[PDB]
Amino acid sequence: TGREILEKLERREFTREVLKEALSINDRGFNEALFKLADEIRRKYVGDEVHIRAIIEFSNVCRKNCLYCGLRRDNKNLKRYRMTPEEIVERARLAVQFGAKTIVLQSGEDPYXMPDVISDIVKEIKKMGVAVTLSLGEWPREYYEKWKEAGADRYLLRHETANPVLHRKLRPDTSFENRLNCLLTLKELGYETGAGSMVGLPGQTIDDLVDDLLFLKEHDFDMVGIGPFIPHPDTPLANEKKGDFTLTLKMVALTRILLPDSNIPATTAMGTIVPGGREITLRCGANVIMPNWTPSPYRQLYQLYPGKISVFEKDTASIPSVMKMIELLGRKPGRDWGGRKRVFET
Ligand SMILES: C[C@H](CCC(=O)NCCC[N+](C)(C)CCCS(=O)(=O)[O-])[C@H]1CC[C@H]2[C@@H]3[C@H](O)C[C@@H]4C[C@H](O)CC[C@]4(C)[C@H]3C[C@H](O)[C@]12C
Ligand SMILES: C[C@H](CCC(=O)NCCC[N+](C)(C)CCCS(=O)(=O)[O-])[C@H]1CC[C@H]2[C@@H]3[C@H](O)C[C@@H]4C[C@H](O)CC[C@]4(C)[C@H]3C[C@H](O)[C@]12C
Ligand SMILES: C[S@@+](CC[C@H](N)C(=O)[O-])C[C@H]1O[C@@H](n2cnc3c(N)ncnc32)[C@H](O)[C@@H]1O
Ligand SMILES: C[C@@]1(C(=O)O)N[C@H](C(=O)O)C[Se]1
Ligand code: SF4
Ligand SMILES: [Cl-]
Repeated sequence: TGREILEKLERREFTREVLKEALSINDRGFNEALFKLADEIRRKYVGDEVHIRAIIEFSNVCRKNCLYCGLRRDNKNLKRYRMTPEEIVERARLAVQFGAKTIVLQSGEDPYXMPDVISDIVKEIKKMGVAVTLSLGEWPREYYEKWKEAGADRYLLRHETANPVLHRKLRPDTSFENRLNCLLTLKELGYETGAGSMVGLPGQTIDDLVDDLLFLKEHDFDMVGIGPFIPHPDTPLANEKKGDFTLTLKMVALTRILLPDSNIPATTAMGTIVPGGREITLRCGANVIMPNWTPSPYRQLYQLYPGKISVFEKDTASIPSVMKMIELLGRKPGRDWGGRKRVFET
């Protein structure tokens, strides 16, 4: 019964069978109660502040060929771009002027920058007195070490799927073992480390989603980014089904229940598949939002998936828009860098 599963989640009996049953029950009453539980856990543990991370997608060049991603190297039907270091630093400064207290630098796996141009950019942004998060993919230990010495605070490296077989099929340049090794290296180097997965990948099962949740709980990640798979027409997965919004929202809710003190974004992908999806997600366990701060004319070229929101407006609209969102949700903007604030428990 749904009531017994909720009771077990409330008492922290996080077994495989409790998680499977939570993800398998489709009853509206149960789902609503689950979302209420996650919302309440979020409020009790991380409060009403919603942390704003301004994202600059500074290059859409990529050396990898992931089957799901519109930036894959085999996609010839995409104009490739690279922002200059000066452009990236000055765009970061504009975000800080607008009130961002974290800058996220995200790109394809673009060799050009690596490692020294990134280090130089990071040092300049750090002078502005904000947190810096990198989301650049898989690189050698030495690059991660350089970037930590340069001052980077956090690294986002979604694990994508914790099924090694599926991982290798979808990401044929690499492996789950490599992805995990990168995540473990990032943790050892002292980064606040983010992981997370897509929901609704072709071939992915409910038991695979359970394994994503257990993986996340095992490693105690500081941040967890979850969204639906969204098929991209210039990829091998073009004709596959999009991930289900409700199922993905349940994964976000369970992540908060499992990791009550973690930082969990309401991802752009959630707002792409359903109008108002980020707002829903902020009320079902999430406590972070990542407004797009990539300048025109580049923003519209960072086409990981189609239909991405925030492209038709002026490039400075997103930070004000999320501040309005936070207010209409009855929430508060973050007052500090929004680093993880651990609550040690039993
Ligand atoms: C806004 C809509 C519809 C509410 C509604 O329209 N209900 C009838 C009127 C009720 N009023 C009290 C305003 C008047 C009553 C007198 S009246 O004479 O109208 O009947 C309600 C219906 C179900 C609600 C969600 C679920 O909980 C799950 C979840 C829990 C989290 O924690 C917060 C997020 C989330 C997604 C919820 C958000 C929101 O809250 C929802 C969509
Ligand atoms: C960038 C320009 C020119 C002046 C400038 O370069 N200003 C640097 C401010 C740096 N900080 C954000 C760190 C100040 C924090 C002050 S605070 O007292 O909020 O802690 C300034 C002038 C007016 C400022 C907007 C308005 O105000 C309204 C609103 C308030 C929100 O809040 C943040 C968003 C928004 C849209 C503001 C953004 C930005 O800022 C604006 C455009
Ligand atoms: C575009 S990559 C950029 C950073 C770095 N290259 C990496 O892969 O970690 C950022 C994330 O986009 C997500 N993503 C890629 N293609 C997607 C798609 N078709 N649907 C939804 N999310 C997608 C993946 O989960 C990936 O971790
Ligand atoms: C920034 C990011 C995240 O969760 O950290 N969200 C992105 C999105 O949903 O478009 C894909 Se990676
Ligand atoms: S998911 Fe990251 S590594 Fe894979 S193709 Fe897209 S940008 Fe490149
Ligand atoms: Cl961050």
